[PDB]
Amino acid sequence: EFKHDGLISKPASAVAKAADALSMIPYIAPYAKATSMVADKIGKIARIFGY
Amino acid sequence: EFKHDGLISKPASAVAKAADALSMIPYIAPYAKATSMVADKIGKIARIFGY
Amino acid sequence: ELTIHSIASRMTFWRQFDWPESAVTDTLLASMSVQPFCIDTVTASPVTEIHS
Amino acid sequence: DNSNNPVGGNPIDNYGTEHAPLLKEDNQYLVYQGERIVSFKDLLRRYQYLNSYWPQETGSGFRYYTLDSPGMPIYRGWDPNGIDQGQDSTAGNSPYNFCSMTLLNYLAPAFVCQRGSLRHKWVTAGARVNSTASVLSATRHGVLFPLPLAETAHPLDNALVGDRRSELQEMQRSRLNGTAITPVRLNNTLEIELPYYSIGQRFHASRFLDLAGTGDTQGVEIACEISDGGNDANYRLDQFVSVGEDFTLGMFVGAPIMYFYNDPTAT
Amino acid sequence: PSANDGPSFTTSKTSQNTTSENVHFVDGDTPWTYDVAATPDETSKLSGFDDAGLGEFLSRPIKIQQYQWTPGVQLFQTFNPWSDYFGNADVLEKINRFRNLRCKLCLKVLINGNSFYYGRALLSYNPYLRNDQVTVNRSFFIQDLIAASNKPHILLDPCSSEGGQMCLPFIWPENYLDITSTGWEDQMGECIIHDFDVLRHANGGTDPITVSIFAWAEDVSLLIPTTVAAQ
Amino acid sequence: PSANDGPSFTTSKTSQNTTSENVHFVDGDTPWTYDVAATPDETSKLSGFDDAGLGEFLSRPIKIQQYQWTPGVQLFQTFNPWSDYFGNADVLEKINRFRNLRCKLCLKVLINGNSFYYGRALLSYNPYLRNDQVTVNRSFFIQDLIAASNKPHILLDPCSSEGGQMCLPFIWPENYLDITSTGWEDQMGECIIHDFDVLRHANGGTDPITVSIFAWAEDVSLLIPTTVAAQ
Repeated sequence: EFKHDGLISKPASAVAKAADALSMIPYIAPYAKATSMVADKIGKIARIFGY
Repeated sequence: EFKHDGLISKPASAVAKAADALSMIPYIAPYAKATSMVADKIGKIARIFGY
Repeated sequence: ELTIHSIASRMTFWRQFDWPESAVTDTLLASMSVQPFCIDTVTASPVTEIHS
Repeated sequence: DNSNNPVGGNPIDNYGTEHAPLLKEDNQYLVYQGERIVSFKDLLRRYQYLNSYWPQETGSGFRYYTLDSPGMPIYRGWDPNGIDQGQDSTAGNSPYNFCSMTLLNYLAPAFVCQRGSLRHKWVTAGARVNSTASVLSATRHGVLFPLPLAETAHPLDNALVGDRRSELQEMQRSRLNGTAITPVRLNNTLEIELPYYSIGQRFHASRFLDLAGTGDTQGVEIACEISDGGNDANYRLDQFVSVGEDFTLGMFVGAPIMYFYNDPTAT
Repeated sequence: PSANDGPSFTTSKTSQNTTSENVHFVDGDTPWTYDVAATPDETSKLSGFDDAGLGEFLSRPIKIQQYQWTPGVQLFQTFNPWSDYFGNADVLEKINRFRNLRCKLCLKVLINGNSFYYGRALLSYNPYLRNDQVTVNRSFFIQDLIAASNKPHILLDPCSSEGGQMCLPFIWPENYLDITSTGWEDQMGECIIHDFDVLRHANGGTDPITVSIFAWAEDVSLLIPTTVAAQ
Repeated sequence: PSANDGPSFTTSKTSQNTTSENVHFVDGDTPWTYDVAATPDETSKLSGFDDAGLGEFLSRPIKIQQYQWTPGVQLFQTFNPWSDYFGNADVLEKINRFRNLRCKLCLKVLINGNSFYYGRALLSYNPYLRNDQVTVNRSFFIQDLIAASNKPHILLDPCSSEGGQMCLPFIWPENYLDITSTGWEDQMGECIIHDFDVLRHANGGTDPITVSIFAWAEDVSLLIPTTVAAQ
């Protein structure tokens, strides 16, 4: 979400060995925003889908 | 009040699902300022009324 | 009193019409549009007052 | 027996023992690429140069250049309503946009619906005269009437101060809509974002190509002071477009018909 | 389910038997189905407007009659509520491709009056009237108010300016009378307003007053579809 | 209750507020009521005929299109299911004094075929098409089947002679599109039948076969009454 220095705490671009869940579909909750949502509600690696 | 990075901790603009108390009237204590007051004394969502 | 709903919820006189003796069943007395902008104008050739 | 399936699908024995073996290579992007690109919504948030605009082409004297542009970037090719004019195949002339083909312009006519905020940057490169202290300003239009892409100059060098103020009040910068200003001598970059306000609209037509002749409901007016002296003839504005964070596209109904050609000679 | 479809859509094989509101399809084989997986949300339909629907269309009141008493002149009027309600142009588009009706037509009388007007009128209802060689419908006699006061009646006055609502039951020897046939609602009971003397006024006012008659069908059983235009 | 009434009838005083299906009556005083106490029995209404009612009228299928393949000739057809269903004469009497519609128009394709006929056609659906300056609707090109195979589509053949049912969701930027306005259903998605080559036959038979397209609205929300004739 809107947090101070959020790029440091991401895996942010890449391999991140447990980030080989590219074959998983993102689930969007029925009124989910992009910011304070599914990037924390799916998992740690939901930031490679753009969230 | 005068705090460091206060815009991050607001819901600040919008839906904020529990912020559908727009039908509530703001109560102003008998010598209440706007800054260190009713935005913390009414509730979390008293910042959509401008406080 | 700077809430929008505190200003807008005030019941304010808007207009006035009449109901004649010659009115019969199914006679229209007034028709009005359901919207916020209920104003009334007073023209007097240079000026045009808008009472809202 | 799966024999008229609209999506097909009946796997017959192919030439591999191991099914989909490149998903089991976890450390593949530690060797070759350094990164993996999975979604377009991540890649749509890179800014890309759209188009440049020269303020000393509209008025005369010292004036205030204003440009009504859509929030969504205009499209790249031979418009019937283009802002420029190119030499076509019949050795004549036709309207043409000399803008770039962004990823947003590529992806949007393949989807039905479109909703979201859109981000712009205005860069103000070129040359300039030493006697400038102008302010570059972006201000949004209403969501009832989409204005087309247009250019206007407001003169500020009149003898009357009131007839200068009446020109500053013909501008969208003077209105209650959202305004961002900056000084060109100190920052020269706006970095604005147009929100998605609407008259009860859940989305709009993502397959609408005529943005330069109609506009959309996220238009913005960009305003900058200009003088008629030389070395301001090279003063321009560069538009970089990207995509806000509440942006989404609808259902995919297939790629459009595409066309491949280089830019013609501008006439 | 399976076989090369994504999260946005679904390809399936539905049943051989397809029923949708009086049309059956007995298919020779299971067809294919492409669903675009479109579930809308709440705040996309207006809530609270289930009162005036299409199924309960015949329960909507229409003003079948309007009359005016003037001081010095009587009301002697005769109308058929079944032929006034179901002779409307807008209900006849809704009872159009049906055959059986079986309603119960409740009516209502509104009179505005004043404390200075006086006099009284009787509104009576004749129930069946098919092979009815009695219960005359003629000009005004004061002795037609004795036979009409045993029928379902209401008393309407301007002084208290009140009252008036009857239920008008179905009574008919068959159940589910036809809508196609000619004059299918005419011989099912009719109302007559007799006046006892004359409308009067105590200050010599001569303004007319209005007697309005509304009607609507209560428990409709409209159920067999046909291709014939319903009269 | 009391006051001189018998077992056959009832005189009462009902409420001042009378509601019956979008008409309210706020009466100045409690009116009088004459009930004839008519309760019918069972075996006076047909039971089991609640399937084709008036409220679910728009769920009734109508045959919007019919075509015939002949061996040697292709099917390239273009139709608008929303403009074919709601352009009917009989549904336009039922959506007549309403304003808001919001349906979901599910259609069905029936093809009879034979084991000797072969060939295949693609029926595709374009969802919204309001400010759509792409997705051409022109003469037949074989390269228009690549763009049309990503839209909601069904494959129809005569050999197995099967398949065909899509759901066609509402998709529209407003909720509850108007019925009064002109061309209110035209720009809401249309179907095109392309043919891949040509209908063929293996014994040299030249008889045509029929492709029938039915359509009906699924979850109707028809709710605001008005006096304007619905186009």
